Amino acid sequence: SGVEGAAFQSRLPHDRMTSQEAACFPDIISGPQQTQKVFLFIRNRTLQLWLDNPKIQLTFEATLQQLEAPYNSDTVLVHRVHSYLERHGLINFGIYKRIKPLPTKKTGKVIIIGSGVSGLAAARQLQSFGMDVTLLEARDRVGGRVATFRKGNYVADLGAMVVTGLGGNPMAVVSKQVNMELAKIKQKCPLYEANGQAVPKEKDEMVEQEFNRLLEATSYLSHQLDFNVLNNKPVSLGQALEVVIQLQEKHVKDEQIEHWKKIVKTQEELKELLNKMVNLKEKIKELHQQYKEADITAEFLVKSKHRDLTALCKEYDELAETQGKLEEKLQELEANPPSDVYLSSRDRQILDWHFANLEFANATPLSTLSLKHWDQDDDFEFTGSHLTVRNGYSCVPVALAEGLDIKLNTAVRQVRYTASGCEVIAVNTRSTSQTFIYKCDAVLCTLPLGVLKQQPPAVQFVPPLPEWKTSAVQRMGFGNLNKVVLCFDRVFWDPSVNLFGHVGSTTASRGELFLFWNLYKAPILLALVAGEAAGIMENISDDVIVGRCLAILKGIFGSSAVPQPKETVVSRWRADPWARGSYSYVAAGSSGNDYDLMAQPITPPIPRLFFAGEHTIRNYPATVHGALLSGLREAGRIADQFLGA
Ligand SMILES: [C]C1=C([C])[C]=C2C(=[C]1)N([C][C]([O])[C]([O])[C]([O])[C]OP([O])(=O)OP([O])(=O)O[C][C]1O[C](N3[C]=NC4=C3N=[C]N=C4[N])[C]([O])[C]1[O])C1=NC(=O)[N]C(=O)C1=N2[C]([C][C]=O)C1=C(O[C]C2=C(F)N=[C][C]=[C]2)C(F)=[C]C(F)=[C]1
Repeated sequence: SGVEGAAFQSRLPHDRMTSQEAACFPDIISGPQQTQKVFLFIRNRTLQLWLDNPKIQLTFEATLQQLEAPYNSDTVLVHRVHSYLERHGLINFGIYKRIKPLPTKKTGKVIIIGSGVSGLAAARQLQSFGMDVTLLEARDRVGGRVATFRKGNYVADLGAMVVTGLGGNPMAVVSKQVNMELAKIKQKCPLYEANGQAVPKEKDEMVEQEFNRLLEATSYLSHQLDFNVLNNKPVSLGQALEVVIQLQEKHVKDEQIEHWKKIVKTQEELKELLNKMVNLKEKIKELHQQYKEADITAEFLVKSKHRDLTALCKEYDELAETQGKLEEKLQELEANPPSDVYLSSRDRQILDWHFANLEFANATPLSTLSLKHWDQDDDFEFTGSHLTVRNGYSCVPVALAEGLDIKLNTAVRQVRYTASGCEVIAVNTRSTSQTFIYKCDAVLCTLPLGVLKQQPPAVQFVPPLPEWKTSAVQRMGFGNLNKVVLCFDRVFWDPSVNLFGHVGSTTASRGELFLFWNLYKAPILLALVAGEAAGIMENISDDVIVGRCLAILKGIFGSSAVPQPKETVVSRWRADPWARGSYSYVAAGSSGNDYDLMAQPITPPIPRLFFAGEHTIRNYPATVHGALLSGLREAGRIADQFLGA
């Protein structure tokens, strides 16, 4: 439905109030049910008005004007709802034409550290709320972990690049505002072994289904059997995976043993039976000779000896009858061995490709993920197909930058906060002699977790952060993932597939150049470096890593089909001092609760230091939309503090 759709698109239950809304509207929850239903219609319809046309600001007046009777009659309640939705960034977020021009007098000075998606989102909110906002950004560009390369006709994203489903996704609004060219991804993904041979369909499917089985089993171990702590250590996903593979191998070796035991027993029965038939032939040779050695006692001796001979012959025919039903049991046993091994060497390499794919998705070796909690955010996935940004994801943060006071090449080195306000100190990256001191009422830190983890610290906090916050920083995972961009003058791959796989030869190197994407109009290929390989590969020069790409591609399509690339680019997210990795993951011994701790502001009294970024939002970590939502959350929190809730 339409207004139900608006609630769903806002990640809200269309038919009940959230706890957050109960807090802000306690008179509604305690009042009659009828008024609660009126509240919900006001909320849903306001969201619908905004979502149907997010390119312009939705004002209170226009909300009142577009409500049908009787709802356009309860003006006070309508205003209460509009104000709440706006303050929480559920309407009038992103980039839109203002109806009310910006207030000329500001209220409060906010420094935003970082011009990534979270910092930009907060800046636009706070600027809309009438505050003085300045962004300090260490790079020479906006977007942070959204990073688009452009050269000639080539466009390619080195950081984020996928919009997951639009249903419920706030990026669906931003897409409409910015004109992102999104394109659905085709799901077919052929695999090629390290020799360039295609993985046959049956092997592709067999190994994939086993991957699904093993993984569901780790989840059963974790959430049914509570196998989460061992020898005082938290179990990792990698650890659980090794255990379930060990049990399959044990099972194969057992059925093999059971089968050899059946073989041996049948051989032993045949050995004995043949020995027994031997002795019955010997007995018949003896009677057949005493049958030729032969009166009334003789006429009766032949009758009796024929009776004896043909009875031993009937004994012998019944034993050769058992002899046949046994050596046919033997024949069919020798023809149906169970599997010699659980995974053939090739099967194992392909399976390591699926593990690598998972290390891509989580940006970290499987041996680091918390078994119990690595996918705690699964329940919040958006609906609809995933898409890629054909015109480059930088289109989003560049649009978010319009009108913001952004000082680029301004690297924060120290953050001071007291009960009287804050000071941020920064240097010019083109001249680290030049120093700047920014006083403000509040600091919003969107520094990546990797930068916060840096020892010795890149940015120093004064006073130092509390233990409950720093140990949360320490506990959380911060992964890595890299891309190689290959620009050619001709397309030699299958244009109708967006993905294809290179199966690495070893477990340790399973993440090396394992997945290739063709996602664009122009002849571009991205090859991913995941897992253990990601950090190690940063130490390889560009030309050499491209060469290894080219060798893989020449193996698959033929050496003469692969020309020299016209342009190449290589990400090194771990070595990037403004990233120090790609995005958080739930490390073994952490949990969603650490993401909640990260969002918590510090108070030295009133809060001064605030936190946003993908690492602060429990239900949507490690994503652009989660960063965005986190910026919206902190903008609401800061405005509630400094302008009143
Ligand atoms: C890195 C990365 C990559 C490579 C990729 C990706 C990613 C990443 N992701 C994530 C995102 O990006 C995040 O979440 C965001 O970004 C967040 O944000 P924030 O928070 O805001 O942060 P930043 O940006 O960084 O910002 C901050 C700032 O700050 C600054 N600084 C520093 N230092 C300093 C400063 N300033 C001053 N001072 C000082 N000292 C910096 O510089 C900055 O600026 C993502 N996401 C999403 O959503 N999407 C996507 O797409 C992504 N990605 C990925 C990963 C995983 O796997 C993903 C995916 O995949 C896709 C693909 C690719 F990528 N490639 C190829 C193919 C495909 C998917 F699918 C999904 C997802 F979810 C993810």
